[PDB]
Amino acid sequence: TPYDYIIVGAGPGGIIAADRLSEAGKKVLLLERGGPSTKQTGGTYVAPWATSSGLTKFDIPGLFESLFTDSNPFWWCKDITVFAGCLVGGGTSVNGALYWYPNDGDFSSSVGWPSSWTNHAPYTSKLSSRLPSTDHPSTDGQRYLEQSFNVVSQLLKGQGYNQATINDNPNYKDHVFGYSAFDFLNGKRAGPVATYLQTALARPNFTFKTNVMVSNVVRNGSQILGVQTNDPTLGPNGFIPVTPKGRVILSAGAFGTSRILFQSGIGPTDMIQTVQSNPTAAAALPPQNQWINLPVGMNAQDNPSINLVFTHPSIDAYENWADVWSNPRPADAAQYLANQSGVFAGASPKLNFWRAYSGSDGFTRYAQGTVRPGAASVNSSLPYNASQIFTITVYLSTGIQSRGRIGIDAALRGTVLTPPWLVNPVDKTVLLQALHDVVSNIGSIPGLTMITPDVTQTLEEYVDAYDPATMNSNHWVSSTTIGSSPQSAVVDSNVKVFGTNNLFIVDAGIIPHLPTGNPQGTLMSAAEQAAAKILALAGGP
Ligand SMILES: Cc1cc2c(nc3c(=O)[nH]c(=O)nc-3n2C[C@H](O)[C@H](O)[C@H](O)COP(=O)(O)OP(=O)(O)OC[C@H]2O[C@@H](n3cnc4c(N)ncnc43)[C@H](O)[C@@H]2O)c(O)c1C
Ligand SMILES: O=C1N[C@H](CO)[C@@H](O[C@@H]2O[C@H](CO)[C@@H](O)[C@H](O)[C@H]2O)[C@H](O)[C@H]1O
Ligand SMILES: *[C@@H]1O[C@H](CO)[C@@H](O)[C@H](O)[C@H]1NC(C)=O
Ligand SMILES: *[C@@H]1O[C@H](CO)[C@@H](O)[C@H](O)[C@H]1NC(C)=O
Ligand SMILES: *[C@@H]1O[C@H](CO)[C@@H](O)[C@H](O)[C@H]1NC(C)=O
Repeated sequence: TPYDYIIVGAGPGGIIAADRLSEAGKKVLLLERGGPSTKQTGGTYVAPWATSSGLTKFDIPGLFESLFTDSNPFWWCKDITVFAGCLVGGGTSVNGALYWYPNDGDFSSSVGWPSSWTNHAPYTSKLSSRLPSTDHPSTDGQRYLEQSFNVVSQLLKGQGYNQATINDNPNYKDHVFGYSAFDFLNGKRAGPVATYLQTALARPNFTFKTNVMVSNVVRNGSQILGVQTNDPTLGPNGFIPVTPKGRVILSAGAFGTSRILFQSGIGPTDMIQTVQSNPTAAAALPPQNQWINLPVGMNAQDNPSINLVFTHPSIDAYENWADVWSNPRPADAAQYLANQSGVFAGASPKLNFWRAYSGSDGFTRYAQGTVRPGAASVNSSLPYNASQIFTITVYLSTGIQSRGRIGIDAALRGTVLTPPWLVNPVDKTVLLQALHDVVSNIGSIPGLTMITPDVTQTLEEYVDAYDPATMNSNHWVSSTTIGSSPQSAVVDSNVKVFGTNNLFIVDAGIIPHLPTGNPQGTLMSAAEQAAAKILALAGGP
């Protein structure tokens, strides 16, 4: 059975592409290597307390932190060394869900977008019609567990910040703070799974298959003939063809897509040779003379981040989220079960803030804070009251110059070959300035104490002793960046892979630089735009 589009990976990129292309009347197959996530996808991983609702760990926002503390987390991709979601929805089924509409600079030709992409408004608007921002996700309109917001707002107001409803004016971020915004609906996780996927699934020309892994595309030189999967019931020895004018879209995530390309003889020679080292994978490669040399996995960017941990007597650390699955506070559980209001209708973040920093190298960089009750890690030589802890996670985003590298190892695992954090010295300088500014007026808030790093350790000492791996912000972008030439990019303005007739990419890898805030809003706007460019590209099905 041939398809006009075969879309690999049911993450945000893939699902949006699948919806839009299927909406246009094209015969579309979406493939996903993992299984069900939320209730409506057939998921059954439900907390004891939540049983009657059928709402799973992925459905309930307040269960977010428990995605990291489960004894048996089947949702993480098992062959990637850093967090990636491998289930229906990808990262959007397991993420914090912080949702910021992209601003103009996020789509600027100055950060590497082609000119033809800079007018993101029509696409961003269109995104907002499917996934409206909310900073009060509880179905009663009220906000809950806000003590950390209240504390840090006072800190920030002393630093000259102003509060805003963040998504009302995306272009205005400097010295702004506000309640955390999410793409939730009816007090539950929503995202593309609850929207774009549902309108797709209603169409006779859309087919969705889960538990199917794509190893590689099959190609005759520049012409992609289809995909190779591990499911022999879908075609000869698992091969699924495209129609004659058909196209393959890769949306398997920064590590997923890069791996599929390497396994298809597309990417840096060192990576393809790594594939060739596995005799089985070697047999599926094109001959070496047809290998396409592109910077796949190069230019990898992720936010540097540093966690700062504090106590304040007004804080409610919510048992450090340790009990939300097996033994939640009865009133909170009851309230959520009844109508999906209360604590459980939001994830852990409560406050977000941003600040612009001039760069000695000419690049203006943005710092971002994400404030939540509780803390993953505490290193204090002094006693502290664990019921009073909260975290300020400080990131750099817009403007940073650091780049790393992702790829595969000899076992064909997606891995960080070169850590992308603080490669550029001016990025580190600005990060330390950003940290110093956050805590500059800590003494002006009575009872506010920084417990990691404690009083014995300076911010400079802390950053230098910090495990780089722990700086991972799960915001991988640019590993198959959009651009103008195969000398520095992997896809062109129509998100087509250089050197191919009909291979495309719609996932975070195409984004040329981190956006100002957490990236899923930027990605989803980009996916809308990508789908339009693909439909408008002549010679398609
Ligand atoms: C991992 C993670 C990510 C977070 C998180 N938090 C936020 C947040 O709060 N807000 C935000 O903006 N971004 C957040 N991010 C980032 C955001 O979720 C990601 O940037 C975003 O989901 C990336 O979308 P992509 O389309 O590039 O890729 P995904 O990994 O989401 O999806 C790929 C999918 O394809 C699949 N797939 C992969 N390889 C495949 C193969 N070979 N065959 C078939 N399917 C495959 C997957 O199983 C998966 O479903 C976070 O808490 C975690 C733990
Ligand atoms: O965009 C994001 N948003 C979410 C929400 O801010 C972050 O969640 C954090 O993710 C960390 C893991 O990366 C956890 O250890 C930590 O407890 C958790 O709060 C996540 O790291 C980040 O990628
Ligand atoms: C590759 O495709 C070209 C052009 O369609 C064709 O001439 C050739 O026979 C194909 N090669 C193989 C091995 O099928
Ligand atoms: C810990 O902090 C909480 C909230 O401030 C307070 O209720 C509790 O009594 C504190 N415990 C101790 C040891 O004082
Ligand atoms: C943990 O804190 C101690 C002081 O309490 C400090 O000397 C040590 O370096 C810290 N560890 C790290 C890795 O930052």
